[PDB]
Amino acid sequence: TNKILADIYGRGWAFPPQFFIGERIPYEDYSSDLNKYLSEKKIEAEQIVKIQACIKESVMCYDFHAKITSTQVSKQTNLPLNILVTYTLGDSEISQKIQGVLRVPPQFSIKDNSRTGIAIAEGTQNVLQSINILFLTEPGERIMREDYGCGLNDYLFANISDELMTDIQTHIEERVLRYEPRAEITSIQVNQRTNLPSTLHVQVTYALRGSD
Amino acid sequence: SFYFIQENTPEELEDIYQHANKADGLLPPHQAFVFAFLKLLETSNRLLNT
Amino acid sequence: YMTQLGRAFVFEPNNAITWMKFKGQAHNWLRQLWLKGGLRGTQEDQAFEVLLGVDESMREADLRAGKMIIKIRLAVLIPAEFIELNLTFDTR
Amino acid sequence: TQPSVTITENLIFPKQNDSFIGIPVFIGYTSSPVDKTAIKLHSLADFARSFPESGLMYYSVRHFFENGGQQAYVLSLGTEQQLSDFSSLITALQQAWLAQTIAAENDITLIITPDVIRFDQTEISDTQRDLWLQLWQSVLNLCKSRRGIMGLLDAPDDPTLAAKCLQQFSSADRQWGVVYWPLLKSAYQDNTQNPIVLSPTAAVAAVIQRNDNQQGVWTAPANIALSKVISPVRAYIEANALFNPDGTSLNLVRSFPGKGIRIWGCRTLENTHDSPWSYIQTRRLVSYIEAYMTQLGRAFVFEPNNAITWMKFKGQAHNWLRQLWLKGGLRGTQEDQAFEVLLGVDESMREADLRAGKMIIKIRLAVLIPAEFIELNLTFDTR
Amino acid sequence: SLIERGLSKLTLTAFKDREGKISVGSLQAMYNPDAIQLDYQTHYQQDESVNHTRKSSHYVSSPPAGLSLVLLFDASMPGNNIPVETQLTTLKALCAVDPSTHVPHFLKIKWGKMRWENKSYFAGRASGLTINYTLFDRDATPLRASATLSLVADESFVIQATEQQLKSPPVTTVSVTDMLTLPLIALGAGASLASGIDYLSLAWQNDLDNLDDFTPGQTLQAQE
Amino acid sequence: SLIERGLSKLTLTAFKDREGKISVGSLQAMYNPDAIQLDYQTHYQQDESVNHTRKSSHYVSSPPAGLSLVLLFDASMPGNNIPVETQLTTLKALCAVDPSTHVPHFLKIKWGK
Amino acid sequence: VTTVSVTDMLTLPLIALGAGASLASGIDYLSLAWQNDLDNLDDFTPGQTLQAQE
Repeated sequence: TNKILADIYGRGWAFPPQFFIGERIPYEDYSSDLNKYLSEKKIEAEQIVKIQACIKESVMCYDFHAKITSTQVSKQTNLPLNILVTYTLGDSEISQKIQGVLRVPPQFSIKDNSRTGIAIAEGTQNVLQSINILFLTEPGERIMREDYGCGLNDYLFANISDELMTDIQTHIEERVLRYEPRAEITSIQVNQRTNLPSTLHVQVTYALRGSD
Repeated sequence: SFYFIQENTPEELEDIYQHANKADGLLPPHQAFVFAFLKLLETSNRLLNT
Repeated sequence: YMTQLGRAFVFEPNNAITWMKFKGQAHNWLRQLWLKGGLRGTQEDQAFEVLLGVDESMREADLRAGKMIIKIRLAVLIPAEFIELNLTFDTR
Repeated sequence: TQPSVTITENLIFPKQNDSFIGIPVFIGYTSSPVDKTAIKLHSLADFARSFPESGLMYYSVRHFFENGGQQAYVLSLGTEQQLSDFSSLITALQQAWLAQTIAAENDITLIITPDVIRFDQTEISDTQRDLWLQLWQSVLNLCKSRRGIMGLLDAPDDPTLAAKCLQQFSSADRQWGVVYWPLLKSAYQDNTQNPIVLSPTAAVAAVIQRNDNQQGVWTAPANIALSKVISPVRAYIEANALFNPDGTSLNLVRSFPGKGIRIWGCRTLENTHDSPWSYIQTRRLVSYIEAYMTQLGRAFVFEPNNAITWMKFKGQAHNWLRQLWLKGGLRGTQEDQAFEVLLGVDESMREADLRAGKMIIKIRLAVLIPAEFIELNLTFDTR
Repeated sequence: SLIERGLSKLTLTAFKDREGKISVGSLQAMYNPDAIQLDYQTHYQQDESVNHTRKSSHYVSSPPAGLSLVLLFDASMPGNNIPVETQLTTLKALCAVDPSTHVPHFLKIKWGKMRWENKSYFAGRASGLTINYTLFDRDATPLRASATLSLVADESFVIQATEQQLKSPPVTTVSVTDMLTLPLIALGAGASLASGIDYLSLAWQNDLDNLDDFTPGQTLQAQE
Repeated sequence: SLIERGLSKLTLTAFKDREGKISVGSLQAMYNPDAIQLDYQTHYQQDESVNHTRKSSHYVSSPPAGLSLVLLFDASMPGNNIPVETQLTTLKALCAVDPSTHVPHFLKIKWGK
Repeated sequence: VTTVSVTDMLTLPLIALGAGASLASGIDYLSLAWQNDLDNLDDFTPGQTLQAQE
């Protein structure tokens, strides 16, 4: 269901920006086809299709656009197996390689730090992160976008009173309506902390567009 | 190794940049960021060359 | 203000009638300030209290010494220095 | 660290002053050990503050709060490592400090035991039937610790075993017991992505608490759709022996096409045909009336026992009852038909009672009957 | 109240544009109005047919909502030191024609916790302003005056667009429960959609293998 | 009455369509109105003839029937805990223009017998 | 013609908004830069004055 939500609400960079570089592949270790190795080691031919199905399923969870083209065995693991998987993304010509561990039902595991790129937010997390960025941005900070932002700094140092709590609640409602069409605010709660009398805690509950 | 993933060369990335169709929307986002920036600088380069 | 109001009662007779004159006006003024948002409290007794009497705030020794003691309690407002927002998903 | 606006993941827990007629208590093994007191919860956040978010108790409480619940109590019998079998749970529910803790708390009105679902139910032997009969009696004994408390009960998963339990159950506490069937497949998923099976009593308690403020304590809490429920464990076609119009019966939980999963019963365990406590809403309405008269009566303790005092009670009691009658809470087209209050030196008492220090008030009530069956007879107009 | 008991005062704010990006000025009423009237009207036209005996009427454009207030200004009693002329000058300047846009300003009315039909403000433009002077000083300084103010609603286009796509989303999502059929799912999912949905279209969008290819607890989607 | 003496309350329900197949919401009045008015009108056009002295008029389209109510909302007296703003917001939203059909909702008024 | 004063942490789009508020048709950051003969989009210092025409 996470795929369905991601397609409906979109996906993009995660906030705050994060970067990863995957571990280097020791290419001088994988020079033996997986199927030929399995057949040579007198493995069952009914096992092989189960083995390949396990590889395809595990890769699909890792990246559902993948299309497996090659499979190789590490020469330092001759019956815990280390596998280098080669795949192409969709119908593109771009090819990528990924390490994996196969255990003989067969089990296939992926190396942990194998992805290089950015962190992405999908579906519900994208909308939740979107509202969070709005609260932390004040108008006039964005270049050429001098109106985007919530603008809660204007209510600091004001006396904590029913007037201030009402103003904060209504201000949040108006700005989210203007700058976040994918979310619907259902309730806003403003309370004063007992241990810190000078701080206000705001509880905001949101629902997704067309969720029900 | 972050801008060029694994066994990627500038020759390969340049080919993808010239032909946007051969990625069909599956290029990694950070490399698409680089391609977008290179498109921005094309206008400045064109003005200078006059 | 209470200093200015108190000055009008110096060298006055130290009896119960004088105390009521001060207590009535002091209660009047503080209440007006409370209704303007200058004091914290949803009830009048929470915002302020004025005590002035021969046994509420003084003793017979204090009257002999020529003193007049008024007890005043106040509740003040707190500024909003920090605002924290916690955003959660509606479980529906 | 200057004053600023910031984003936090913390939570605040302000005091709540709201009140409800029906407040359940969850009695069972929790994730972490606690003391012998009952913890009051105002939301799911309070539960996470005291216990880790795992185990059967967590999901039962979560199911309560997502079905419209607002206030609940949790009573822990120990850590989850002490779960052994069904008979041990029955022994744990029979402990002595449970009654004192429940009685000391005046907010508790319903009793729920979520841990009855854990154990195996693959044998339909008479030993299991006796075990189930013991469990119902143990819960009902907890309800007797204070007037007004009723226990929401589970039933054996196998319909044949459940029908056996209903016929052979014997107790004088039937009017305080309500049973629901079958188990429900909740919308929550565990680590293996399998749906979590929960007892219906957790969701019914939220419905009962919600229904009191919306419709009234005199309105049957049946025919209401549940939330976060995928499907009942067994279909409605397996429960044709669980409803007896002249005997013990269950309250079925059933799904309808386009109507979702709804409660389909309002009866208690009272099997007597002429008994007045055959329905849950009737038993709750009278206890709600009893609770008010208890509160009103307390104001006249240690007061002079004369005619003036009796008029003060009779005037106010007559005043409150008529206001309930005009709201549709009592049956009758005339005021004298709906209720009557008697209090006097010869109407309800004797001079001996006055000397003993007693004050006796007689109250009569007329209640409404739910519409369980509708029959339509169709005839041709002879014209 | 919850914390204090201060008296909230009505406020009038003026903007050059519809979206409220360019503030012009503001005025806080020195006396709150004791009554506020909101008016909604909507017109229908009856359907005339030569072959149908049906009785029906179809909707025609509804006039914008109206608001009415009366404000009192005084400069005679103790504590009222702000001149009446200054307040009346400010009030008219906010309701007047802007020299830059050549159209009257866009106004916002705010008063405490009062909600003007689901919003904390009434967005609109002035349609009438009557000022009655009733008391003067010896030098003709006005001491008492009452202003009758009436506005007509004129909301922002961005808020209208967001609220439109919220109650009528382009894509809706439904959860499958027990004993549900595909036509029933389409009715529930298609209720929010502008044009509804049919059971065949719903099946195609979800890539169902057949008309019963779903299980309880599954989620389905429906587009326009 | 025949069984009990409960006070029936006037109810207002909204629908998107004319046949009432898609419910939108409902609102139960906290105070029943003390008066209800129903208005019926129908128009006729006189017949003019150059050779007939008959006096007659023929029926022209009649305007639809009208109904009028006055509802009171209070939140100051004891026992009135539902806020006035919430009730008024619900009442207008039932009478407003539906964002999907671009026409005002279809309403149903029921009150007891 | 309107005149504006440059304060701390101001950007050219921010200056154009403040200067262009009083103007009938507003002003864009490129037009404002061209009218003031700025060498670049950040070629101003606090305390300096800028002008904006129609």
